[PDB]
Amino acid sequence: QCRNSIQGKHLITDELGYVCERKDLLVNGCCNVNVPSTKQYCCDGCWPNGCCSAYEYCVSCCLQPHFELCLAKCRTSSQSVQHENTYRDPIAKYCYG
Amino acid sequence: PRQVAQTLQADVLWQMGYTGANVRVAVFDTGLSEKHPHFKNVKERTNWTNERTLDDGLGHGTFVAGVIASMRECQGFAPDAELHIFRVFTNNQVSYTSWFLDAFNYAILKKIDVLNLSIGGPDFMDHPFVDKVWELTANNVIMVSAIGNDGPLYGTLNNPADQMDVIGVGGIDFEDNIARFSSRGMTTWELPGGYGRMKPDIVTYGAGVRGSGVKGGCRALSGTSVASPVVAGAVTLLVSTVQKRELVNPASMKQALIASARRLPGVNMFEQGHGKLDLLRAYQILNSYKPQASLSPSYIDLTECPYMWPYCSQPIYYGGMPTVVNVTILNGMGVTGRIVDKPDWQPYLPQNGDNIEVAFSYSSVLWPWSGYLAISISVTKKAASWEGIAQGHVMITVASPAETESKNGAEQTSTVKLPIKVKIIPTPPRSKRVLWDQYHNLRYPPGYFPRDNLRMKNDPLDWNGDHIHTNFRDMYQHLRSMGYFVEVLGAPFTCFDASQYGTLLMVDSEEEYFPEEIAKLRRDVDNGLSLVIFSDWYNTSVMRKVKFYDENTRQWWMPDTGGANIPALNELLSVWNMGFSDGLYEGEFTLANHDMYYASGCSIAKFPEDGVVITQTFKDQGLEVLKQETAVVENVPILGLYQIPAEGGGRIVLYGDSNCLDDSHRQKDCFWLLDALLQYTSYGVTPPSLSHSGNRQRPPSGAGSVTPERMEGNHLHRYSKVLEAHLGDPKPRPLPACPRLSWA
Ligand SMILES: *[C@@H]1O[C@H](CO)[C@@H](O[C@@H]2O[C@H](CO)[C@@H](O[C@@H]3O[C@H](CO)[C@@H](O)[C@H](O)[C@@H]3O)[C@H](O)[C@H]2NC(C)=O)[C@H](O)[C@H]1NC(C)=O
Ligand SMILES: CCN(CC)Cc1ccc(C(=O)N(CCc2ccccc2OC)[C@@H]2CCNC2)cc1
Ligand SMILES: [Ca+2]
Repeated sequence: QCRNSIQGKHLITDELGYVCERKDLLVNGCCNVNVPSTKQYCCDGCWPNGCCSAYEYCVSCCLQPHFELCLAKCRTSSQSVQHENTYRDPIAKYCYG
Repeated sequence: PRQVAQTLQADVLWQMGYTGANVRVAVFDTGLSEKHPHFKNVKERTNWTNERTLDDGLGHGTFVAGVIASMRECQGFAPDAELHIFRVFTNNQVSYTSWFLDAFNYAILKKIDVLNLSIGGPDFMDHPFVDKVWELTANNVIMVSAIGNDGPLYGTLNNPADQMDVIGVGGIDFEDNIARFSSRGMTTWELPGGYGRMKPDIVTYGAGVRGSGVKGGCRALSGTSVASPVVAGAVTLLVSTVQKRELVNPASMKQALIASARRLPGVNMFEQGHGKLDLLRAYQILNSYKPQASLSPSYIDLTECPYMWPYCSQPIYYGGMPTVVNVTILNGMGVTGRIVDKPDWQPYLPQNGDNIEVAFSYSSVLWPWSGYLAISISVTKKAASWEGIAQGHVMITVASPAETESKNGAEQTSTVKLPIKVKIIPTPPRSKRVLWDQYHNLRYPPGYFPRDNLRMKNDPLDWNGDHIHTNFRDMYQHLRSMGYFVEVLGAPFTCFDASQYGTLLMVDSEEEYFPEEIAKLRRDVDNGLSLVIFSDWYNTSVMRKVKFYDENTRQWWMPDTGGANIPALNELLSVWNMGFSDGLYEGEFTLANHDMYYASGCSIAKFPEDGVVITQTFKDQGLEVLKQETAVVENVPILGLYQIPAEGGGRIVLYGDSNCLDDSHRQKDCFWLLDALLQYTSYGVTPPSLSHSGNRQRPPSGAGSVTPERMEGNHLHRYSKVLEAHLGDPKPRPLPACPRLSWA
């Protein structure tokens, strides 16, 4: 029974390091590896500065060969906003670096 | 003395053995004392403010927590709740978004169940905050917040209580009358193009409820921030009653309260939502609940009211603007949902359903636990001369991933009806039809737009939406009482048929005007359409004085524009050789034996000679703001009538102040004047009051008057719908296409 990123709107990241669409997620909490939609340690949407455009990609890249630490870290925090009410980089708000 | 918990019969649930056990409740307030005698199971206290203390200096976090989980004296709903106290407010109730963002993550880390936010803010364009609430609610946190304490004005809702996924709580009194302070109205995210959802969700007692004191005892407080924790206590208590905890999510919890509320008699649904909370009945609904989708409101009836106001205020007819009801979907089956196919409109031919055509827009994916279904209703041609009732229902289907217990892996499914009932009447004559301009309104939150009456220091923003159902509600009701059918224009001037409407009413406009719009409007007026323009103050010098420091963002804010965008109106009004001045005026005056009050309006700089201009004496408010000196100005042109020389042409009425029809802080109402001016525009009848008056004077010629100018480096383009963000000398975008609907 894999732990997973519960909140994903379209995607889910499993504690094994895969990113999968909701439709392909198993009822055991793991991503279905047998389906091509499941990708391993997918750092897509991530820039060299360690920031990513999607939460699940951030979590997956954080587990590149720690789950709670990656889950908490990738979230937007006070360090991701400027003047309290604007993102510093709206396109890459999630950062694992 | 009173006990709110007993008034809602919470002790009946206590006798059943339910007391809030193992429910993790987070109170986001001014903190709590270290060893307060009234509380058990206070598992943590943390501080997210810059102040170095976890104690409750103000006592608001103590009152809120006690209403939820107090066990002594004035008792609470959930004595055994696992309280979590996160101090995010100062002793004077100041807070910042970064504090909330950091605290919200910690609440996710600690897997809290019920979160209470007693103090909200008008801003909803703060995307970092709004996204975190969605991320929070996506992690199964039931959020409860107050709608605000700025009533009885409409359009005064607060965020995040105005979100679809949050339970927004209002305030009634112990006689079940709506508390005067409680915020009311529809949401305003969707304006001008759309329509707002129904808020508040439910109301509860918020007048003189007694709760814990800082060191002990009990004390009284009033507000919707008092009404919110009453629901958080009920929500915490109800969550403990559920045998199968998995059924509890933000959608299902909200559905229970919605369906168990009691409807206050004589009050509309934008004041009470679904009604007053009923704790016992809500418990019964959860006891027999099945994961299902539901709609708020559950049915459409534009005929029977006062519950369904404004929709009952006037019937529909052929050629009228579409009637839109933004209906909320709550999906208790999953965080992510979907609408299987197009919703189905099913008219009842036995009851004239075919006289209606219904259109639908909806969310791509319902997330988190909620979404919307906007229904647009219009009358077909066959009913243009018909009077009666048209009926039918709408069917939607929601699907969500497979539940854990289902080994089959099939999608969950729920089907919901939505009855529709409408009153149709023959299309009224043009003279009786008034079009209301909403497209050219700009408002906070998006950007800084100053107040209209500069004496109202306490409210420095224009944020109520400027709608005939929010802060022009009293104007709207009087016009209906006079027989005028008022309709709203949510798209540029290039998107309405002038031949349908006798008068176009522009009140306190801030937006720039497309060149195509000006040309189109000129032709419509030449063909018998009338313009009534109520304006407000504008001055580049006064604006630089109205500048104030915004503490919540830590940055100085300059007015994007004045009360009204006088330069933009002048570019529109040039085609008839008319314009406005950049003067400031206030003071009392009399017209036709009626007392009047000029709030901060401007004056008519230029007017055609053939027109009727009545002029008055006023105090120079511009000098006071700039230099605190006093002066009186005689013969100020504030009202101007005109008739287009072309045969069958329209009329233009100019009035320099918008505040006599606004409810925000009304001192005197100028509805008698609006009625007389609509009589002139709708029938050409010049009243004796505005023609025999001794206040008449030769219309100003505009010789030597300095034209108002746009402020240097103003950032209005960042938020304008017309202007490109060129960072300097902004220019209009291409004219956007008119909106279209896909009728079923
Ligand atoms: C009813 O109210 C809801 C919210 O209360 C409104 O939903 C919002 O609708 C807009 C479009 O009108 C959505 O914007 C979307 O943005 C991006 C643009 O790149 C794209 O995903 C879509 O094409 C769409 O334009 C917005 O996300 C949506 N908000 C929510 C929270 O779902 C709705 O418009 C209102 N309907 C009416 C008829 O007033
Ligand atoms: C003078 C009146 N205001 C206009 C300048 C100040 C103001 C107040 C609130 C917001 C405002 O909304 N938030 C700021 C956080 C906040 C501060 C204080 C109280 C409640 C809060 O939220 C829970 C957030 C952003 C989105 N929703 C809430 C913004 C501005
Ligand atoms: Ca306005």
